[PDB]
Amino acid sequence: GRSLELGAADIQDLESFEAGRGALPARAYLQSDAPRLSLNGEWQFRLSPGSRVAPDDGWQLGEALNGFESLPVPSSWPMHGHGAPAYTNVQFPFAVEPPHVPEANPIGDHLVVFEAGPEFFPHALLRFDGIESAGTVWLNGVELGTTRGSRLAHEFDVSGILEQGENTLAVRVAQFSAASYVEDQDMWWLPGIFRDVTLQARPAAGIDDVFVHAGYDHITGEGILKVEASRGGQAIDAVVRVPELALELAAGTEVRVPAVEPWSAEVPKLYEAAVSAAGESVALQIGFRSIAIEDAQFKVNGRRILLRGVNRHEHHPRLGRVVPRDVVEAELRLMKQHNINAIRTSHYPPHPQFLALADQLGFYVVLECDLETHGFESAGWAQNPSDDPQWEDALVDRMRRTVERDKNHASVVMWSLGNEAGTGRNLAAMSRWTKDRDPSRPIHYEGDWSSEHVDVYSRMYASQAETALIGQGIEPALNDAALDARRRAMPFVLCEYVHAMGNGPGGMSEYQALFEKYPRLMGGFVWEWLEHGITVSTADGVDHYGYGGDFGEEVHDGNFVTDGLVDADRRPRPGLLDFKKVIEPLRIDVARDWTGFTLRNGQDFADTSAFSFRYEVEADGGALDGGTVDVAPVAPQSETVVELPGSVAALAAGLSDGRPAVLTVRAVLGADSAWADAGHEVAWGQSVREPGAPVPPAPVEPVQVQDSELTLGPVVFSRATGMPTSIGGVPVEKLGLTLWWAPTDNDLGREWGGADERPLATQWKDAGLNRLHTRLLGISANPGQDGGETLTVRTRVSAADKQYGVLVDYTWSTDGETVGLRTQVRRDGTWVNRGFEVEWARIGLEFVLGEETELVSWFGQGPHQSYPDTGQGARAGWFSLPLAKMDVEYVRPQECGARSGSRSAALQLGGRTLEICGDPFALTVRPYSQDVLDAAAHRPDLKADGRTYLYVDHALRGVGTAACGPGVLEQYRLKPRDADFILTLKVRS
Amino acid sequence: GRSLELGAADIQDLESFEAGRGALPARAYLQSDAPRLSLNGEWQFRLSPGSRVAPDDGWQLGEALNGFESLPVPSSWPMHGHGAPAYTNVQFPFAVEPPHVPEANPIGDHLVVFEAGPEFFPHALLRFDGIESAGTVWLNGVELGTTRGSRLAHEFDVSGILEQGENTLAVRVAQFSAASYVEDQDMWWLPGIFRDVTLQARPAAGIDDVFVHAGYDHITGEGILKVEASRGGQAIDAVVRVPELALELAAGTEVRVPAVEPWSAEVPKLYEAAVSAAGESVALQIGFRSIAIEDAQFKVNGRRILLRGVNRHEHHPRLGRVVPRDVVEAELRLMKQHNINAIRTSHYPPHPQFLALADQLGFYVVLECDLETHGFESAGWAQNPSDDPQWEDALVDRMRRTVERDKNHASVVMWSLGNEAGTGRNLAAMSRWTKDRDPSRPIHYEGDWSSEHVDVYSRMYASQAETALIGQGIEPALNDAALDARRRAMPFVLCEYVHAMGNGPGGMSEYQALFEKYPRLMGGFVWEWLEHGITVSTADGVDHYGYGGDFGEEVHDGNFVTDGLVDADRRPRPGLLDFKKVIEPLRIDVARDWTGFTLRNGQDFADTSAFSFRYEVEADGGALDGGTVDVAPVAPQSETVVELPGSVAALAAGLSDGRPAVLTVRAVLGADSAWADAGHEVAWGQSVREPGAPVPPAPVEPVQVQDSELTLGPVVFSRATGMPTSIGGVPVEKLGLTLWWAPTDNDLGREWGGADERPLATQWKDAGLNRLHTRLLGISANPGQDGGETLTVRTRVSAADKQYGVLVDYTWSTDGETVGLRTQVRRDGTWVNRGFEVEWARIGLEFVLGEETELVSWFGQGPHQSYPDTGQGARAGWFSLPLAKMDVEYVRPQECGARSGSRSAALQLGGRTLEICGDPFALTVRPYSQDVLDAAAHRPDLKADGRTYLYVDHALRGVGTAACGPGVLEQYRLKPRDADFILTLKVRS
Ligand code: NA
Ligand code: NA
Repeated sequence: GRSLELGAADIQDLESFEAGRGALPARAYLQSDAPRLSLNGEWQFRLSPGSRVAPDDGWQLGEALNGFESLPVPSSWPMHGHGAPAYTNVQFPFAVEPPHVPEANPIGDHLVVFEAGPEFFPHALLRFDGIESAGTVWLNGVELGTTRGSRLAHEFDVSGILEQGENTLAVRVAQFSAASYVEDQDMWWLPGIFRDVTLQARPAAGIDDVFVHAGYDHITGEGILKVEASRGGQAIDAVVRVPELALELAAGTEVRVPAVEPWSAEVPKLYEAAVSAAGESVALQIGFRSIAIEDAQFKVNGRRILLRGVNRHEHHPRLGRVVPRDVVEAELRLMKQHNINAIRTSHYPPHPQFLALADQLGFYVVLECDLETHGFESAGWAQNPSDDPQWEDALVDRMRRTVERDKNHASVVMWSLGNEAGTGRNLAAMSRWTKDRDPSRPIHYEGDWSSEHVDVYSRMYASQAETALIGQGIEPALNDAALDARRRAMPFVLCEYVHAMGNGPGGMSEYQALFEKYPRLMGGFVWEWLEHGITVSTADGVDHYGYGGDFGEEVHDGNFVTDGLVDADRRPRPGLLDFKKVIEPLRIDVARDWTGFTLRNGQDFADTSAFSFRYEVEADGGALDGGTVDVAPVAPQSETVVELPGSVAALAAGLSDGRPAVLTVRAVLGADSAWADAGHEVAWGQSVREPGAPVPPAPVEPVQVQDSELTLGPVVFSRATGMPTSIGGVPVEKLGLTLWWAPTDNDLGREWGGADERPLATQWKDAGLNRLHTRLLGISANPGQDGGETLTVRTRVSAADKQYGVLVDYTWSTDGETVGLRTQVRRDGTWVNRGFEVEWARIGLEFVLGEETELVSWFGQGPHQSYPDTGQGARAGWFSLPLAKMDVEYVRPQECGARSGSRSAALQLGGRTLEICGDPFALTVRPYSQDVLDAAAHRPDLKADGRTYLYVDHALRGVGTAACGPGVLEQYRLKPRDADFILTLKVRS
Repeated sequence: GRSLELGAADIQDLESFEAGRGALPARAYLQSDAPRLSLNGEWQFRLSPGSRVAPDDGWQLGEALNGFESLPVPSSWPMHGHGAPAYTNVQFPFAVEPPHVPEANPIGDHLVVFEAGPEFFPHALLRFDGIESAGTVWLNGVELGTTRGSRLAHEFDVSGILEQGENTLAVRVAQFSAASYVEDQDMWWLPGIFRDVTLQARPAAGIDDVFVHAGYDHITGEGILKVEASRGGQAIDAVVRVPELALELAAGTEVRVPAVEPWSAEVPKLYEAAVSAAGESVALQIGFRSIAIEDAQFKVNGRRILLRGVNRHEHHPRLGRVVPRDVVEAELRLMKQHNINAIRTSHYPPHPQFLALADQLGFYVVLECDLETHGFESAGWAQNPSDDPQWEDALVDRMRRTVERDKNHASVVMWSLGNEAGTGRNLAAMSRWTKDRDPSRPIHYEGDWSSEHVDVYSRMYASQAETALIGQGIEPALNDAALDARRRAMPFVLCEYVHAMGNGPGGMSEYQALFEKYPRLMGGFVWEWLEHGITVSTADGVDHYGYGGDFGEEVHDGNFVTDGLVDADRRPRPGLLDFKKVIEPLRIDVARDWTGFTLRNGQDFADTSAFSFRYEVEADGGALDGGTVDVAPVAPQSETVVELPGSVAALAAGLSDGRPAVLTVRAVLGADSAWADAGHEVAWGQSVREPGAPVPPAPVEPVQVQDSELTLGPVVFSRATGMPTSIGGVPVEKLGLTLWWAPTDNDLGREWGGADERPLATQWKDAGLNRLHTRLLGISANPGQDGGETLTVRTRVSAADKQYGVLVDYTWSTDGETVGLRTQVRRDGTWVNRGFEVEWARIGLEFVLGEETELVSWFGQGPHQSYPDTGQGARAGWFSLPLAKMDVEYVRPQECGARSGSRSAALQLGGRTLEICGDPFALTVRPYSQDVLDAAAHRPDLKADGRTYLYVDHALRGVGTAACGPGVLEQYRLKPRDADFILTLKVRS
């Protein structure tokens, strides 16, 4: 019979396995003197919900448009109220039946009218730098062709179609296409024409493509230069000029430059160059560097490098995949300001303007092809496009466009085939194509662990233990002896590690110590630089970030997209502050006697001449001595002992016992760089003279007994509970043991291995740790000193339905001024629940005070938070912050803000100050309870309740990285145990 | 030092392991002519949150009461706004550290002033029939003693304390005590004085206790009678008179009554009797019956009985544990009206007034002691009071009070030691005590499967398969050969089975067929008679039932307390309607040729003389023939073939082919009984002449094609989707395949055994079955007949992220009057998800119509819902219900309301009727979507949205009983498969 369905042709094109049609050959993105017109601006836009109903109403001509409205281009259209962003991690948001598309498939019709002056004749092209995911392009109603590879560029010849004067450009964009099955990156799905649209004249006798080859001979110091130039695919006559090197050579000929200063991320030397034909001139920045693998090490200019990396997606919280150039420049400077020297373009080529900035600012870049088929994994990889010969041409096209665009950039030191795309014949074909086209850059691909088609062995989230075995070259053999031998000779990179989601990441120091120890380890790229929060505004006026499921998604992955070192506005998370310190390129170990410091230069190429070395001694009152010490430049990978001025050690010699003082030595930029100002701190080291343990008060005040209350100096207790009700007039609503905290993103992750794979959060809920109850066993007053008394309150803490508990005894003493509180914790019964041992989050006290706190001051580590396996960036000192600044604005609220290693704290509660001292404790202060924090899914759910929740922890567990990869390392776990700890409390007006 | 804690003495008493102090010896509850004053009424009540702050302000004297307000007694105080009800199933709501109590422990001080006239002197007592959980009792300020065993009675001698005229009775009640650790029944925690408080005079020369022994010799027909009577524990001179039997005998002497009519649940013959001393007369109802175990069968009066049982808790949705007498009488009549002959008093003795009613109405009662320590099980039973010698006296006291109170009742045929209290020495001591005190009733206790200390082997929720092996006596041996031999010689009872929570229970017929087949099987007691809903009223005016967690509980078990055959107001759930039919005591199998019926009398004692046998033939128009047929009485366990009048078979002979007609034969009560009126239906059977398969319309209308719509007779289709948009003017908003339903309580239960223990609900969510998407493959018009056409719409249904799907083809045809719809379903790919095969809930269609439905009519099974493993009570006929009456008011909304076995349906949508016909289908109609139904936690969450959701299922899965015990039996499971089915649709005005 007769077919009656609508849209069949549009759908058949969307279901194509081929690369797009009609485009010019892939080439470099080049700075040319050829005339150009950017078509970016306000376009006209109409959205249809699917191909079947998308109108065929001749809209391409731009006459009498029915249902179009203004939209900026470039754009990701769901950022501008057209549908909604949708987030999945692995799962596809559509039925998995390639190459077919869902019926619900946003179709966005875009139209711009522009003027073409005489300079665009007779030859010109239209360039599109990215369209997600399938574009069909018409110019004055004439089909140019189609685009596939959402993050890749396409150019269309418009000679003889483009007209003098007015022209109408129309682009139909489908969100979903067969291409969406190979674009399954863990990020928002965001259709749109989201990168530049450019008219470019193509003058006769021009230059279409250029391939710079600029090697460095590290023995002789020569540059090895050849600049290819072609037109229409053929090598052409052109002149290359490099004025700084006193060179003029023909394009196409290799020459030896007697002396070049080589390019590295540390020293990003670039020589300005031009390659000219009669009709066109191309401007280039040439960095001379050669990359080799030698002795299972990845070497640049003859040296093994350490990659201090991050994975950079392109995201903006208001504009989606469109990242303004000011934001790109600012975030790169921010990375350099945090000691980052390497970037993986996870998992697609970046905006083409990225590459010049990386060459300039200095980063080793793993430039990754736009390919990911991760959602095929849950079906055993059945139908995976990576191994389906019908997709070979589409996947080789993606690799070809990736490589041709960026091949001239010194910053690019590896090509990556894609990410989490399984193994298969089309990956092998992409690698073959790349090795043949550009043998000058090693190939990377983590998805095939046998490493058959790559030149480095790459893994994601391998544990510190497996990374140590790999660094020693003693990881288990592959089955194939030939592949085993090849992989053993490769250097090893963590392309994603220390997942930075929420409170964390824990365990960074342990990987970094291995990276320093084993030359085969190249380093690692943190996952990930940024959180992909999307700003959501509420009717009152407050912004917060939204995450997966905040936009009506049927299927999504919640806050797994907010897993970065910075928020979407590039504000640092504590993890970035810690990472900067972990990867610092100099090591400064300050002598205990303050006579000097050991300085290790951990850079690969630069000496220490860029740095000014500063010292300062700080005490209670402020700075006591400081200055700058002159250091003869130290070679990369060498170290020296720098003497400090004698006045410094004399100051340390003369300090009274138990007066606290901190000597800090810092390496700062001696002069402005391209990425920071003079004075910018790169590295530091300290030596601390610790305050003496507080003297517990003499127990000279006796206990005053009333019918319902007991008084001991400035403490009033409920006689019914044994718990304080005020301390020097500050109301105490509650005091009790804590063992739990509001789970972090990591604690919500599965604990892989062994019989128990409940996330720690679930282990804790099952155990009742979040719902502890206290039974009073007794209250005794005992003899102290000179008629004074101590008061001991004996309690047992447990939870409904559990037989295990802890005995907690509080002993209060006071001389009328300060209050001594000794806490003793003893395990009672076996802490096992559901067949598994229970772990604690902490051993601590929670004081709920009945007044708000405005300010929190402390001597300890800071200014930012620190847990046992984090806080590397938190240094010793005296800190003071408004209460709200103690918090951490994670998108999903969770345990955060603890300051470990506190020696003393002071809370300002209006006119009164509550001072806490003792052996080291962790300090946290909040205006809402742990139950409020745990329940909150977004920051607007946190409401101050007029109280202060003060946490003083004798022990804390680490935070690890269990949301993705290793949980808390063995040394930072917290098994139930007996504990004893003393505090002093003093309320001052 | 000096102790300073408060409340230590009250707490030490609450933590006592002893039974209460000061009470008179346990005895029978007896109807005496001794004067009595009920103190029930408005008392004065003050609540303190714990012992430490409960005032010692001399309130016992009732003078100048500070902070008391009026409260009815008996009461469960949290039903009257004093704190809140709290529900846990197994878990204790307090830390498990017996005998200690939590600090938060509601203390309720109760006070009543009353007058004692001269008739209460010189001797009297105060009787308390239940206090939860610990009472301390003062009279005029003088301590009487304490109560333990919340559901047991205590009496205190008040001689010389009670005063002529005004007296003040004070009772301090603690919710929690050491006793709460042995009162862990799955029900609400509800402190209070929740049973009668009675002053009773004790005249000199009276009767304190009586023990009736009334056996029956089934061979001779003699009664064996001995009535013991004692005072102060000593046997006394008393006269027993039984006027109906022409007897006067001395108390204490056993006599042989030559002829007695024996008591059974079927024939509850009771002889009025009195036992008299000079000072007191006690009124008794004597049922003669003897109980024995013989040949591994439980026999009463020489016959094996079948128990058709339920577990009865005491609950009222507004008064808590106080069940008004009118409610008790009405619910027992309701049980008898549903063929129930047996009751287990789960898990404590009932109100003492229960027992006379069970004797009278006729039920075999398992009278269970107030003991349950289930929350010790999760710690391996460590510290279980059942095996701790410190608790022996408290537990033997509980068994002694249980047995002494009820020992005179013929209805009591087993004593049960308690429930889910593990194994141990104190259970053995309770059993020893009981066997010695009353060897006339077998002992029951399920918790020790070795059955060492009991006389019947009892299990809860054993599968139909294990029950079959037990019925054949071939279950696996115990390790001990001596215990094995004893247990093999016991008859077997399911003390809980076919858990009745939500939609269900499924699988009842299969247990009942075993009960009939194997004499060793005693029958079973459904869990449970009632839902324990608590009425919650909202500010507008609407009531709904609340469940666990609706009352602010920190820990609770949600809707596991709403798991009954009736709701808390005793309104039947569909499961009761089904159970009545499953346990019907007569079997009526109607001959296919309508000449007669086979009648089996499945009663144990009664013949069929109580019943009138009625027949009726019903067709389309109504009744065609009917009457009453005389049946000579059939003996218990015999059967006969009853001929129907010849006019009936002649009517069947003459019916036109495929005209539907139903012959129903019913056994109804011929006369009013104590529990129902004449005409009450006890049993039925049918024979159906099935309507002929509908003639599909001739496909004579062609397809009309427009740009955006196709028309085929009265059907309009979207041309873009292929789906109908109206049928004869009724708007169709949506039509598509269904495979899922909103999970029942059972589907939320774990699927025990094998590698997969996800509840089915979780299996379905994981599989994406609740979020199906449909892709259109094509639409063709094909040649029908005489220029008409059929329209085939080909689609594929699957879910985001899944590779499996089903191909669904719709073929529409019409002659302009009726519409033929053929649906073809074919599996595409392997339906496995997370390593396990996916199961479907159904194979069906959902029509979302854009108008409301007022009425639903059908020919099929009803009136109530039916699924493949339920609906036994739904008979063949013609039904018609207002839309809201199609629904089932489960407390947690869930899949329900499907009418399986429908042959035709008619929906009234204002002025139009939509008629559906075909091969048998299940029919459901709702005013809200499945997503709304699934999300709803309570009935007020269901909101009509102005649409009709119509479900027509070609297949359904069973509902089973997986919330507790067996899931869906193999024969009712639904594995993905190909299907084909035809419907006809007709819209009439
Ligand atoms: Na992520
Ligand atoms: Na229950």
